[PDB]
Amino acid sequence: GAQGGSTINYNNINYYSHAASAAQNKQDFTQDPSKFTQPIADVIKETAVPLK
Amino acid sequence: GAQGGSTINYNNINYYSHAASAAQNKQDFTQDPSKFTQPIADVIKETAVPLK
Amino acid sequence: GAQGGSTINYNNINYYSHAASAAQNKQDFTQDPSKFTQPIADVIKETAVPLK
Amino acid sequence: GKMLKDAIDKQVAGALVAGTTTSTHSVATDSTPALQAAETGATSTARDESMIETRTIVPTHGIHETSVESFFGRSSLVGMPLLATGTSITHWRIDFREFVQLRAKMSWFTYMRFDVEFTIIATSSTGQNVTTEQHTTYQVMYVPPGAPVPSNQDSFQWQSGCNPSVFADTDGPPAQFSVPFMSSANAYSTVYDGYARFMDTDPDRYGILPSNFLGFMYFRTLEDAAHQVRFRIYAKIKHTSCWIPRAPRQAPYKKRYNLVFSGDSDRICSNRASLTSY
Amino acid sequence: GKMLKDAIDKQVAGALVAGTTTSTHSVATDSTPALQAAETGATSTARDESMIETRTIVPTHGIHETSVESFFGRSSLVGMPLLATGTSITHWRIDFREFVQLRAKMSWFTYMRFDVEFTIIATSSTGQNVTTEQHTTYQVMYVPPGAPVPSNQDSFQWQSGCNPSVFADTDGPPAQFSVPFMSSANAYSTVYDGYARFMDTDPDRYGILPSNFLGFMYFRTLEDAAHQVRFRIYAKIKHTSCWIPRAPRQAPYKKRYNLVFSGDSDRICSNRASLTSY
Amino acid sequence: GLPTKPGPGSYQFMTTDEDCSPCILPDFQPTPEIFIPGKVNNLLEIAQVESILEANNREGVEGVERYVIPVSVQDALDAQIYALRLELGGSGPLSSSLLGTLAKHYTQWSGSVEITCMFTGTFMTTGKVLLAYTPPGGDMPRNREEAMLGTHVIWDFGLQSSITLVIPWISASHFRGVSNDDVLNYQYYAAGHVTIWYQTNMVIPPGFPNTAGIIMMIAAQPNFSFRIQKDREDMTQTAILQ
Amino acid sequence: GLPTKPGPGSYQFMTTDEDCSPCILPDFQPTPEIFIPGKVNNLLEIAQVESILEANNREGVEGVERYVIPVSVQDALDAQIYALRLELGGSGPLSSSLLGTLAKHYTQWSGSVEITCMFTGTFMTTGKVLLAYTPPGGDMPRNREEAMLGTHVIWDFGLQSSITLVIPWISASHFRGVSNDDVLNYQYYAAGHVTIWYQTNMVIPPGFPNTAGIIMMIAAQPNFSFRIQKDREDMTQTAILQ
Amino acid sequence: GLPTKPGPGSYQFMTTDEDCSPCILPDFQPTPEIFIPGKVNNLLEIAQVESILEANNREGVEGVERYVIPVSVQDALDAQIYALRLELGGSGPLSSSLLGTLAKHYTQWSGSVEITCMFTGTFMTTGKVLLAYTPPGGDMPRNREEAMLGTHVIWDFGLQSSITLVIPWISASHFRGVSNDDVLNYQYYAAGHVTIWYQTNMVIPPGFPNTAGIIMMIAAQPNFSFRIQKDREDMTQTAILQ
Amino acid sequence: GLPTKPGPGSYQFMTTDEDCSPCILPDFQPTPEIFIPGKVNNLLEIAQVESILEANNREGVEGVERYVIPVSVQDALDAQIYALRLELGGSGPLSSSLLGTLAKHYTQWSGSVEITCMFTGTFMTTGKVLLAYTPPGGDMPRNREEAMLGTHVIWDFGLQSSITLVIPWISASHFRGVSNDDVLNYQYYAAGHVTIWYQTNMVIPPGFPNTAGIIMMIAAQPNFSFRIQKDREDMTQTAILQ
Amino acid sequence: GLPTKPGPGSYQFMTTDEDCSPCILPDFQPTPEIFIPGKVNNLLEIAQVESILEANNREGVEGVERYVIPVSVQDALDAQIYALRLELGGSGPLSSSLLGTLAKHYTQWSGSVEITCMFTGTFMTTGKVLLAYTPPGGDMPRNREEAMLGTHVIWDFGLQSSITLVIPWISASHFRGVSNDDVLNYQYYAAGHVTIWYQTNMVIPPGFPNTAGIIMMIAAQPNFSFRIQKDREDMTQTAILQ
Ligand SMILES: CCCCCCCCCCCCCC(=O)O
Ligand SMILES: CCCCCCCCCCCCCC(=O)O
Ligand SMILES: CCCCCCCCCCCCCC(=O)O
Ligand SMILES: CCCCCCCCCCCCCC(=O)O
Ligand SMILES: CCCCCCCCCCCCCC(=O)O
Repeated sequence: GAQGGSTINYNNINYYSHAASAAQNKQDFTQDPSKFTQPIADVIKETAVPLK
Repeated sequence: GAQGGSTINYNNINYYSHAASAAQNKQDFTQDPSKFTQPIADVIKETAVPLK
Repeated sequence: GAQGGSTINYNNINYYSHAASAAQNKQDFTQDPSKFTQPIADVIKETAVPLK
Repeated sequence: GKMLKDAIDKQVAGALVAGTTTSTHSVATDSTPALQAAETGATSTARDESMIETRTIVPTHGIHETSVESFFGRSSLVGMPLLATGTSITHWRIDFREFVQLRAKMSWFTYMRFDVEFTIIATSSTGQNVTTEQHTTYQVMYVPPGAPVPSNQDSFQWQSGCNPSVFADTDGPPAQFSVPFMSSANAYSTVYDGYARFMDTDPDRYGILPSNFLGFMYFRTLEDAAHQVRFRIYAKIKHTSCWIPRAPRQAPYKKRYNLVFSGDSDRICSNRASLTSY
Repeated sequence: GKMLKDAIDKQVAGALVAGTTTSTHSVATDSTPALQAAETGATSTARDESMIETRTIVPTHGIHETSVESFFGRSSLVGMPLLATGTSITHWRIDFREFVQLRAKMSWFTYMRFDVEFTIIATSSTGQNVTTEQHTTYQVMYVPPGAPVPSNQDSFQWQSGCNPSVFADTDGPPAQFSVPFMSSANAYSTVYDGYARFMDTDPDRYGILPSNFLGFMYFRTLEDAAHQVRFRIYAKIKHTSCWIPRAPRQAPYKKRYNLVFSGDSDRICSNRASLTSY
Repeated sequence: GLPTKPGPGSYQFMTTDEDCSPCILPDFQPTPEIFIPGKVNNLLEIAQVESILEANNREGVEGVERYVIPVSVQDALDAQIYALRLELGGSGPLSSSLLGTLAKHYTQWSGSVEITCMFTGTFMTTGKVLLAYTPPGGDMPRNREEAMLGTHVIWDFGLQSSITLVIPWISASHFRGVSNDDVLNYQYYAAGHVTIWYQTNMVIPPGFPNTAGIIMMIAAQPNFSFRIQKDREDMTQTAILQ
Repeated sequence: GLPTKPGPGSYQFMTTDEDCSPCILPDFQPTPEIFIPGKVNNLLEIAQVESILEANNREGVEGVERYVIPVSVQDALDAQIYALRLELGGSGPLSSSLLGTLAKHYTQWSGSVEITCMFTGTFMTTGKVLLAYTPPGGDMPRNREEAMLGTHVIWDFGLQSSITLVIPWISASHFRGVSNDDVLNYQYYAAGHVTIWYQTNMVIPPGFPNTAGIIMMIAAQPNFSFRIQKDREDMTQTAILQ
Repeated sequence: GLPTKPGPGSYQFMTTDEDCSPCILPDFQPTPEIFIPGKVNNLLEIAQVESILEANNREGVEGVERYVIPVSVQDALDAQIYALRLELGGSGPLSSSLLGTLAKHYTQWSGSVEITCMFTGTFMTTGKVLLAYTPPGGDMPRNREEAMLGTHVIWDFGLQSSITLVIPWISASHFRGVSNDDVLNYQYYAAGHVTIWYQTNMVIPPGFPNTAGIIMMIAAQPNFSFRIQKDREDMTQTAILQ
Repeated sequence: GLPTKPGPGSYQFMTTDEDCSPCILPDFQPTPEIFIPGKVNNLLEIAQVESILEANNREGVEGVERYVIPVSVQDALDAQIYALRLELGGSGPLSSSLLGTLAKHYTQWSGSVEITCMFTGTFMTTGKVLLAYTPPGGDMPRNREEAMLGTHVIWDFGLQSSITLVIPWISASHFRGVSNDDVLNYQYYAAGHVTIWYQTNMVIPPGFPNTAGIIMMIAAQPNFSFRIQKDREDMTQTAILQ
Repeated sequence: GLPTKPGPGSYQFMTTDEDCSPCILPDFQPTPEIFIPGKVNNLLEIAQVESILEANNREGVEGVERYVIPVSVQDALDAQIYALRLELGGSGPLSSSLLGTLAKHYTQWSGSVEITCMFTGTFMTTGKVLLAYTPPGGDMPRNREEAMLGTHVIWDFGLQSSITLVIPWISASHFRGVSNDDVLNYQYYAAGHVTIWYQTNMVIPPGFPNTAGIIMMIAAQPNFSFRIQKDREDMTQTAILQ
């Protein structure tokens, strides 16, 4: 991308018929860390005491 | 550029994803020689006497 | 031409400067068979007797 | 044209790391961010700004080198079959378990959906394994389960009317080809807590999920080889979906088709003589 | 399309040198452009037009061959590892300090931010170093600090699951690849007035900035070599930012990792017998 | 034909190439993607999950017990509980954690780290603990007076069982080297010290266990990242697996 | 496949190629660019900075003293102080300066040059000096009468310590050759002479130092440029550095 | 020439390539396409056509008789008529049918299958039959009491000569493996059992044939598909045909 | 450089390639095209021109006489004049005509053909002739009674000297094979028979020539075409021409 | 990578290629173009300039004298002055002129040529001359009676010193061959004859020089052109020049 900073901007051009032929995907996809870090029924806000 | 005189005019076409793959930059960038030649608090115009 | 029947449809793309470089011409050109089959001053229609 | 627009996907890596807000001192009984409870199973919620006085930091670092695509998106060795001159035929069973680096990288996840780019480098050598000259075509045939396997270099199975084949030269550029996600399942499985068969609980069929196994690559030279050929099979994983992260492999791998480990000395990190000095 | 417009950058070298205005004679006590004071540290401001009677000159000369990009933007040799036949393995430590021409060009600046294009030419020869025929694949593996190094030609480190590798043929076209600016710092440093470590002032760690060191390239042939291979490693510096110009190196270089010089005869230009004749 | 000039790098195979390549099965139609819980898009989602430090790495401790730092009733004031060099590389206790094992695959790191400690004594067991982070330049702090001069939290044992010491990113540069490669002087990237001290003492009712434990846990903060993939040191093989 | 015809120059490696090439680390995201003072975009910003001529290159003068041209009380009229062949190449005094060392990397040059001289005698020391530039065609001027016929400045020692002689670009052609390559007759590009003369004399009060110095300094004017990179002659090696 | 970089896979021949290639007769104009009845665009149109199972595969039965399952007057209640492992691969009776022979060319299958049975006894011959499909996990059902617990139809012999048992796609996964490859444990894909039982008995008038037949027929439902072409096992040659 | 993958067929030379190729004289400017009579754009303009059949191919007839079929006064009724297998290939009389020599360059043919006959007897010589075309399936017609059952014209000698028998395209397929290649059974393409009979007799005044001639001529109709170029059989050489 | 098929002519070097190719100095900025008088864009601007024929090519005449055809006082009527075969090739007098030396670099020519003659006798010397051009087919005209039948001018010596005979392009074809290549019968391109005759006589006053000269000059008309570059015959070398 002739460079913004940490932004790689790519035009993936597949020359073949099957999508599997395309090169690797460069998108950043959504991160939901809280399904692993906060996997609890009741949210615990940072400023509260956790138990009770 | 099929030639103006001393003007090289280039379309850098990068075929790869990362900007680092692109060929070398042909732009002329700004020259500020005076940060090295006139690095002094008080400007001294050419026609003046420097000291005092 | 991804096929109409007996129609070959071609885009001749010459990459070089001289027309002689181009590939062979695929046009069908006009046929005038009668300059060779009916090369006579007086037309003789099919249903007529030829002599007299 | 719009039709060519279909074959182009503009895709962007511009997700940044979290920044930092300036904070000041806090003297209160209201807000206690440092008090935690690891029993819940939740990770600590306390942040920098609530524990010390911070300055402001504008985020500048990307995260893309740890995206699952980037982490798996390079080629690794997965098979090294040797074609001898006696029969001029060899094969490789297709799975990513002979060589430990890719297998250990995959062990961070349970289920993985991907495509594959395969790359094959052929190298000829003498009996004493010194590089040698040999120009010959070779044939790699995909043999799926239930297709008859070639038994010789001249077997009529190499016709390849229905098995796909790639023909390339030993001293030419490397053969390369892509493969879609081929499992009968909706993902591959890195680990399997079950049996390969009903009505059977043999230990040799524990942990064997046959939907990961898509068959064999078979290799001959198109004439009888004068020198042995070594094929190196590289796989790059691409277009990757990953689910359910795991504790990664820590003990060395020992067997291709199960997780057996030594476990003689129960430790991973090195020892010291005292916990209060280095 | 606009998406393809993203992959094209129109960039122009049309900066000209300064011109000349005609001037006439000056007889005054007002304007004294020739009187200077070098004590201030400023360079003289006097110009042609104020010192003699000038004609007008339209500027026609470009400056682009001395742009920092053009000055660094060509390939130079930086590494020449020799792969012998006994182990068929070699490596090159990655820095631009073995060969003096590129190092001396870099010595005009303090901090330099750039990308690199690497180019590798492999050449096979006999023990008496005469060119010889040998067709074989070789592998160049980038081994970053902390990754285990290969110890043999057949070490399983050459799997390369996480280290990037390039495979090319000894008698094929040269391998070539680009590299972004990789320093943990915001520029590289050509010179370092400090120590590599806390709690240590060993002379061998003076002037050593380990953020310039990104590790090793390791080299094997994919089979055991029949003849020795010489790899020539070329680097072209591109997309270049430069800060803080220096007095350039004048004494010959003596060591790879420090600026030691002989300094026996303190002079650079040649001598003459008299200052008033040539 | 279109005139061309193949250049250098022709016919090479680079393992990090990003190129399209012909599909050997161009008519194949894969099974649909179904919903599965816990999809991961980025390995820094894993690095932000707490894991247990193999913190009791004393010679002779084996197995699960390497996960519990001893804490005892002291007979002297201001004693030291624990000492740990802040390092994502090497082979010390951080190296075997989730964050440490991810760092084994990478060359460089940046960002804040947090350490969560859980006390395991009886309900009736009390104590106060000082957890210190010392930025680099010198050695491990020798006494609690020296350690307190740094970043530190003071932990009171009570109903909320656990505490966090946030080790903030304090650094001359934007990134550090993961490894401690000696030939390359990567000790340049020394990242400081973590030490644990008795702030008061562990106090027990008569005849209770005079020894209890801390389970140390570590994870990355949301401002953390890794660069440059590299091979994992301790995942090796001497033969092809059969 | 698209029909092609690879032509001559296929698979060659030219060191000045301007081509894109695959990145071995296509997912890497570098550290930001920070502000640093003194960014240089073009090496002619350096060439316009004054540097000291190694002007006192007489056989036997070593070290810092090679930077001070002697100036003395004369006992005879119209004497010569200095003589210098105007040359960016070769090995004379201009060759080791900033402009001269840049010229070592280039084959051709154009533009005006200036020489700034600083007197270092005592406050009480007086003098007048003639600085001459003689365009090419003949030899070095033999006496002050001949030198004055050229471009010249006359310098009065006083409060303003320094003077500039601007050596203007006076030339049959738009460019000259940097080098004096004999086999190629690059003496064709002879660029003239610089000489320094006593215009009156150096005069001192009784018992003062009868010898003082000029520090000569040189730089390029804004109308100056270089062409054709070339290897530096005196930056060599007989072995790979270890 | 346009600068290029031929990469890996250059000059390879892949048998499944989808590339244009120069025509050796570029001026040829083929004969028109005429109408022909029965144009086929997809081989699953053939797989949906019923064909006869080689169902009477008992050792010693040859020829056309392998197509008729015996059905007799029973002297005992609830007897078994037929048993068949549901398999598109292998070499059992389904393997030689239209669907089975198509499955020989493919590696994987999905969808519902139907089995149509035609009774061939005299007009006066009566009977009721139970046709059962047992999903996998165990063995073939041992008695009619166990078989009836599965999917099943009950067939009354009468004017409408034929019955369909639809074997529905009942499966943990979207696809199964066609083959029963032992080394690869493709028995993982075991697809269940089909059994036939006397629901009442075959009953005849005095002196009629006490044995009649069922002709079994099989075809794919419209929800059926195949993946991954593969070589047919039993279509071989030891020499080039002359 | 643009990443590419040269595939199979790289560097081959096919004689029927349709590709542009660099001109060795790119600045040449040819002479203008002038008008010339008789420009031909398609060789089927030649095939529609009548030419003379080498019809009197009896052993012993040489030269110009091979172009005249004898016609005589008959002493018996319904006699045969001529017989000819309808064939564009082989070596019979049609093979040396304009249409036949063009057919030597092609593999397949379609369309109607016409045969024009010119009588050359004296003005006073009379006669009537039957010209028959028999579609394939059997042999040459044996008598005029059998030949008349086919397509046929009846020719009366008179002022208009000539007649046309149009042999219409009567064919199971859109095209036939030109050749009669035995190993390949191209007799499959047998195209029928042409025979000539006396419809009454040739009658002359006393003492006139009792023998006259027919000159047979053949050409293609406008519905005719050729496919697949092929080498001409009888245009050979054993050595390079000098 | 984009699938490609390199074809025939790959990697060849043709000396007349018109292809772009990488510049070994892509940052170089050349000196401006200045005005210079006499810019030439096309070598036919040179061919239209008159030059002197080496017309007096008689055996024994050397040097400058080969440029003056003798003209004398005649003692007989209608005598011949000169004869010349019209040829741009070969080695006769036209071959060394500007037009002839350009024709040495080309294979084919077309257009009109003019020959300008200048008389050099004394002011008092009179004469009339016939200049004839004979189109090809026969020999050189033998007498002035035969030569006058062609294109011709009649020249009167006087104040205007010079005359032009325009040799017009008279030709069966648009172009002729420059050379007279025997093996290839390029005498086919014979272009005719130029002859000069006394129309009256050269007459002088008593005791004047009885011999004077014609300087013949030749050039191309604006309708002239050349095709097909070819090597110059007489510009050879047996060794590399040192
Ligand atoms: C043969 C058709 C040419 C089309 C290829 C144009 C160049 C590829 C696009 C690359 C887009 C991302 C490059 C970048 O900006 O970093
Ligand atoms: C394969 C896509 C073709 C696109 C390349 C077109 C030619 C490259 C552009 C060069 C632009 C600068 C050239 C110049 O004017 O000097
Ligand atoms: C490198 C520029 C690509 C342009 C070539 C596009 C494909 C060639 C056009 C062929 C046109 C006739 C094909 C057909 O329809 O039968
Ligand atoms: C050769 C073309 C078809 C080959 C199919 C290869 C697909 C390989 C996917 C492997 C996924 C399972 C990995 C494992 O079991 O460890
Ligand atoms: C092989 C791929 C990764 C290799 C990284 C190479 C980057 C080299 C930059 C060198 C900058 C410092 C130069 C020096 O210390 O003298």
